[PDB]
Amino acid sequence: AVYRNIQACKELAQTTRTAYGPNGMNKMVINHLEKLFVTNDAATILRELEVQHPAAKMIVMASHMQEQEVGDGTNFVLVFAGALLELAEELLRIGLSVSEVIEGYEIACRKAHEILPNLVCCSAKNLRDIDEVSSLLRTSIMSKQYGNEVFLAKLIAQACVSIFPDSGHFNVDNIRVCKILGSGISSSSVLHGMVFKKETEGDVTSVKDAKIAVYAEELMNFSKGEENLMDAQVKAIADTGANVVVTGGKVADMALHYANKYNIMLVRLNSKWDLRRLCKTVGATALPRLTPPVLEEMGHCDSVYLSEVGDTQVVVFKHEKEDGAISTIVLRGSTDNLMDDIERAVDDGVNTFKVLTRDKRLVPGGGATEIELAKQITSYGETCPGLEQYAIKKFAEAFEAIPRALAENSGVKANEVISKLYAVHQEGNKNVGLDIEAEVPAVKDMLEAGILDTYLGKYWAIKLATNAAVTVLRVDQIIMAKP
Amino acid sequence: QAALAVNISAARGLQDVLRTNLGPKGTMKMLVSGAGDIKLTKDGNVLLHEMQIQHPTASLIAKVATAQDDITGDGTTSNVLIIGELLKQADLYISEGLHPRIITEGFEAAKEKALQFLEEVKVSREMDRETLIDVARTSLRTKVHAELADVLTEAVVDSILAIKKQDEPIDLFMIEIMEMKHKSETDTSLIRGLVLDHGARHPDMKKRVEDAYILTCNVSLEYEKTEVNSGFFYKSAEEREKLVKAERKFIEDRVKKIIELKRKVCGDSDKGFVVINQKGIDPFSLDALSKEGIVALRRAKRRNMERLTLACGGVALNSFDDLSPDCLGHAGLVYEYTLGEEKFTFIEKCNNPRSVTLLIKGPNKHTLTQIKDAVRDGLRAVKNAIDDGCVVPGAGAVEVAMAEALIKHKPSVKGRAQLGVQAFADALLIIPKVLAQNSGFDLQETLVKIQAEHSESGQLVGVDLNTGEPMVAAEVGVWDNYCVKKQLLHSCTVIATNILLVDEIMRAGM
Amino acid sequence: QAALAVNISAARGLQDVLRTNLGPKGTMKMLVSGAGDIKLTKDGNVLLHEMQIQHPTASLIAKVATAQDDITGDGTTSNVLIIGELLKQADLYISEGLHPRIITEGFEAAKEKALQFLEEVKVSREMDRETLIDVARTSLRTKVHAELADVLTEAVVDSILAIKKQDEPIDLFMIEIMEMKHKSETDTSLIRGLVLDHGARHPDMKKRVEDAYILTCNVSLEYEKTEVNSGFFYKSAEEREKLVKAERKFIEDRVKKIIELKRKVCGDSDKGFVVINQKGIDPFSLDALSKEGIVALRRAKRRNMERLTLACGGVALNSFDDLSPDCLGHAGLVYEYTLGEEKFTFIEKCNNPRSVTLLIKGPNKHTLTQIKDAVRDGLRAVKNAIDDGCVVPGAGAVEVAMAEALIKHKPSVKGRAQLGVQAFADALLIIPKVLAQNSGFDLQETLVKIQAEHSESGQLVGVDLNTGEPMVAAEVGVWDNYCVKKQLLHSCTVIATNILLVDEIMRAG
Ligand SMILES: Nc1ncnc2c1ncn2[C@@H]1O[C@H](COP(=O)(O)OP(=O)(O)O)[C@@H](O)[C@H]1O
Ligand SMILES: Nc1ncnc2c1ncn2[C@@H]1O[C@H](COP(=O)(O)OP(=O)(O)O)[C@@H](O)[C@H]1O
Ligand SMILES: Nc1ncnc2c1ncn2[C@@H]1O[C@H](COP(=O)(O)OP(=O)(O)O)[C@@H](O)[C@H]1O
Repeated sequence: AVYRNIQACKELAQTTRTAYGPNGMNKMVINHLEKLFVTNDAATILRELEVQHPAAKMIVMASHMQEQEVGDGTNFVLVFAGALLELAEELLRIGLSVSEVIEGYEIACRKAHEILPNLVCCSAKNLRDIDEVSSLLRTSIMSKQYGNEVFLAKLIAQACVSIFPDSGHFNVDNIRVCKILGSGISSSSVLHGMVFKKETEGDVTSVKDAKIAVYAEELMNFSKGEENLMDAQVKAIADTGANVVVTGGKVADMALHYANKYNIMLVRLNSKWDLRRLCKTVGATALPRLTPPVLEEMGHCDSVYLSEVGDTQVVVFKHEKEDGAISTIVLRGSTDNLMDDIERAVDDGVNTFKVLTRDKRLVPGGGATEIELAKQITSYGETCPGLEQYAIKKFAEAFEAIPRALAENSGVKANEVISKLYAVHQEGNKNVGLDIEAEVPAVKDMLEAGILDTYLGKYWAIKLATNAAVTVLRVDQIIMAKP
Repeated sequence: QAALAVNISAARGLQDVLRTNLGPKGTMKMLVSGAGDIKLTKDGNVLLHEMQIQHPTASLIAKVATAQDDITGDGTTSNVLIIGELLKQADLYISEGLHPRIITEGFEAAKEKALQFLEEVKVSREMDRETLIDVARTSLRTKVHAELADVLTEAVVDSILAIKKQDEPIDLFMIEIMEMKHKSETDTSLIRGLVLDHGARHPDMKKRVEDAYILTCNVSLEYEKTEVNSGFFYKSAEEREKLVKAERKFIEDRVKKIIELKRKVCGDSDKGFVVINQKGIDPFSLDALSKEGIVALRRAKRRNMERLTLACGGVALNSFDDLSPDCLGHAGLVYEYTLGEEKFTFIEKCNNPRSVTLLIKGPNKHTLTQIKDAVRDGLRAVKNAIDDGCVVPGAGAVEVAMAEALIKHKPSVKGRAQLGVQAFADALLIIPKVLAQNSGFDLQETLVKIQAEHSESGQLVGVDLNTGEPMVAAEVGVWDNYCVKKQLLHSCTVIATNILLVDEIMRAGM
Repeated sequence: QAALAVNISAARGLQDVLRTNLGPKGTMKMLVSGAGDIKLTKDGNVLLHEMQIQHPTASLIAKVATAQDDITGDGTTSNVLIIGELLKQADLYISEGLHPRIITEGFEAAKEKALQFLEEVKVSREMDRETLIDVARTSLRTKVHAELADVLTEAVVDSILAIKKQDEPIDLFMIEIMEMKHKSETDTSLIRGLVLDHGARHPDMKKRVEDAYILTCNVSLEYEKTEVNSGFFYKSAEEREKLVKAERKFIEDRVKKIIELKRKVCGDSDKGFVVINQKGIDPFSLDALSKEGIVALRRAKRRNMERLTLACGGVALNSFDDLSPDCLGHAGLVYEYTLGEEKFTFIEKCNNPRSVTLLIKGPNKHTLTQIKDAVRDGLRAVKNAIDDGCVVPGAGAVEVAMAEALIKHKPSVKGRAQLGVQAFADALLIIPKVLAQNSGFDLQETLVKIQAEHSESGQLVGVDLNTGEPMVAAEVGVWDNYCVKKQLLHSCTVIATNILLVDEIMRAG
């Protein structure tokens, strides 16, 4: 019952085999909440595509580890692992054992970790400039949202440069993205602090308060008593001194009058996820009752005011006296489906440089370093005696499936690409990757184009991918139990 | 006779199942729980005690590993393989017309000859650090990916030596197991003291204290009920909060003596104090003790308070009215390590805590629970090596040397009993045959190789899992416990007796 | 591997069929021809050569026993028993993953080791009356119903001893086997002379002749064609009678030519004359020769004329015009034997016949055919005993001693072939397991006692069928031939080598 596990993981790769690269195909994602989505992100497929075959889940948990400590290489987990087991079936057809093949991959993983630093050609300059971040973030824009290589390269760079001076404090949790209905990507902008699209309900312009609190005769008597009840609540807020009150629910017409009576800025936020962002930044939590005057659950902010950017009244929550490391990228888009696809490409770019906060090392992509890595591992496999030759030799051919995906997804023949990728590297022309062109099957230097991946990303992508192929091959039979 | 053939063919299938997961070259098996949890493991006891089997007969064999795990904790994989091959060989003799009872007496005679031969192979050498390293490597290899072999070998061995001295009887309760995420699998290490789950929640607590005194208590310092014969005599809601302070007055005064106990017991600088109260503490009470630099913990488990008495020495106090410095413990570098998810307190650097904690680190739960199985399986093998100083060479060296003895053994009980000895000898030889397939070598080449080795002195050869050559298991560092092999000769024969003694099968309401 | 499992279980079923007819205490098998013929026998050659089996794989094993019976003449039942057990034990290792090629190498080593073991235990005892009776007891006991043992034992022994002198090799054509009905089964004895089917039938013949000169002839004494340039031409029935007067001159004148030779060669009293002409004879020639004390026989077989030349010594004649005294023979007592219905000629007490007659007697047809094969199977067992000066002990005593030599034997060629020797050891021990069941005793308890028998000497131990204890086959008079076991181990290894090496079974038309 071993091949049934290989056929299970083989099918999971063929779905994301086409979503790889910039010319990859989109996916008709039907959400469980009676919603329709269209994208080409491989990470979102598995979240919705419920693969119940537990043999393939080991590859998914490896892809989930590709989200921790790194934010790229998800296709590497599914493609490289899926190609490893496809060729592993060719070995067992001859009559090889499972342990010798596992041990051969355990050795090849150590040989691959030593060749990758040799192929590190260039890296970042560590200047904290906008041209440095935008020029290198072109790799994150690839295969997540094509065509916006110019727009998002500078937009993402503007939010990270504000935090790079805070050495060792750059995080993806500090960059919260917002999206507003608009014409297109041209109306996008970048702002500091937390910016929310909802306008200010009150007529208060600016306030530097730190206290931010997030939340027939008888017929006319109780109707006016409610007006005294609401006034007593804003008076309770005035007793606390909170000039900025963030409302999670609905606001009465009389509350707008009392909010301006005591000079209290009143802001409404219907989105719960936007309210959760305030819990982790200023310290103010959302209380369920009608405005509890709890001075302990109020946050701390140096300045709060209303702004208008792109013809949209938006409230600003920045920190002038403190250091400040929060940035908000406000994108504009007419279609909510495609507008969210851009939101994911932004998170992919923020996390790419979050790993570059460590030792900055980059490797060219596009089939350049993967064949150079497969060319050197094959050299160790030819001279290394013993029965490990069949596993190490095929471990190099597993690296070939990735440029084969870049070839087929680009409409280019897969065999002609690898034949030319091996000829240029036989002559020593390193850093030569496949040129993205539907008509030109030729190749060129990717370093001259400005395509550079993360050295620290390929490490964990090759390790988690090979360890998953070991975990799936060690299990030769799946047996059900009833607790 | 056809009714007996069912139990034979029933365990034959269970033999083909648990034969591929023996040794490090063997395969793993998955446990599909159906609720959302997946487990990976090699130990046969885990594949049967928690698993439910299709056939009814094989379900009885599952209880053998349940009783076997309580004695030794290992070897359950090889127990079913000996049982599967015994009844496989016995079927060839019953097919000719022999009764099963005659074959059982043959095994009863082979048990003594095989058990008596065990006295010669075992070695009474002194167990030391270099000897147990050979033992831990033999067990943990079958539970990891050939990478955590040297990592966990040094942890399990040092955990045992640090909790047993002067021929003291050892116990497994002294070793606590902990798991943590957001780390790599090769970062497994040991802890001098005990890692606590719930820490302190206040910014004014000392992140790490080089030296602090411990105080064991079970008094809740939160807003508690009334202790004396009184009540809530009030007239409005504002007066209700006034008597809340009265129910807190008995609580607030008890915390003021804690500061007095700290000031009297080393109230000078370069000192510290750490409270280990199991019950909750109010944020106001923590605010009073945090000013003095007292790192007070709350919401701990009952198991840690019992271990805290052994590690720290502070005696549990039930009331602060009887607060005395006699029940004060002591700890070394008391700190709280910051991880990616939560914070956990450490009380390491104790002189003799009589309890260690093997801190396991892994990214996934199925990987974290797999190593948890390797710890308890690797620890008991070393527990059986020290409590029983006699150990034997693995690699099937005991089974092959025993099998060679049974062929050269005359009938000392009965005449036809020799046939069962011929079958019991061919059963023990399945261990080198099983490991030959998991290694990928020829099943027959491995057998005659280790069998062709003869000399005029002690010569116990074994299987080379990597090459297949006949290799000495004693020199390369492979050793097994005396009680493990002892139970195989008693479990496999007693169980195989009960299966062959079944004549007919009747449905009692099924 | 599946191509072997169909062939493996095909022999296992064939093992359970023929195991119940090994030895005397075993059962018999019936042969239903469908036309009306029914037969009973234990010899495996008849259960496989004349019988039709459903499986083609088992049909190939039938041709092995057919050729085995042509060489040694016995032991074909145990040949298939070892074959069925060789593949049974080979399947135990094939399930573990051993290729059949290495197992054949193990049988090749044990076959040569066991063949060397026969050279050590074989006994070159002198051939005489007392020793051959012990051998013929082994061959005929398994072909009868435990009553014709002592009866037929003396027959086959003295039959071969009569035709063996001057170091001449043995020939089976020197024995004329005849059958007689209307008598009991225990009356089977030996006839020194030759028995003829048809004899003289006339009242004027002598009942017995103490001494007579036998004249060999081949001349036709019935109505024949014209011997001169003429033919049969007539016009009526009366004219046809005149041609009888002419044609009979060629027959009647030849009767007197025998009378002229009678008065010439010993025409006095105390003498006799016997004509053994192969052709038919007219009654006028019988009456003419019967009065002269001349016994005229007719309707003899072609082979009987060949033996008749040896009995008396008279050379075969083809014409009475070429008659001479040189072709006259001589014999002793010549008489006629009387059965319930028919009568036969007996010319016993010959001078130098060099050809004996084993006269079989039985009341039924199906029972006479059972003894028909036991004679050919009994004569050939002792034939190999004298031609092969060495013999081996019976009672399955070779198998239990062979198991001791092969277990105490390591291959000097490779290691993995040692297991093929282990299988060949348990395959040879099936014979004491089979006979223990045919005797009605426990299968394994009989094997323990014969295997446990050991001593500091050369000890031959076998199987006792009457009690079940260890029996020394040399002390009880239980012996076999040396060529039987030699052909057994030489044959059974070749067939197991040819079948186990079959990788696939393709349907070729
Ligand atoms: N235009 C391009 N030129 C060269 N390589 C590309 C291009 N577009 C995508 N790639 C390759 O595709 C790989 C996957 O990119 P990305 O989508 O950011 O990660 P993931 O596939 O894990 O989401 C990168 O390693 C990169 O080398
Ligand atoms: N490479 C090896 N060399 C020698 N012996 C081995 C090897 N691998 C496994 N064994 C033997 O297999 C036996 C059982 O191991 P394991 O499966 O871990 O325990 P259990 O069978 O009780 O679950 C051990 O006693 C050990 O001697
Ligand atoms: N009464 C007996 N007890 C023990 N062994 C016997 C007995 N009769 C025959 N045998 C053995 O059985 C074998 C086969 O004998 P036989 O019947 O003559 O050949 P087959 O069985 O092939 O017809 C012989 O080798 C002989 O040693």
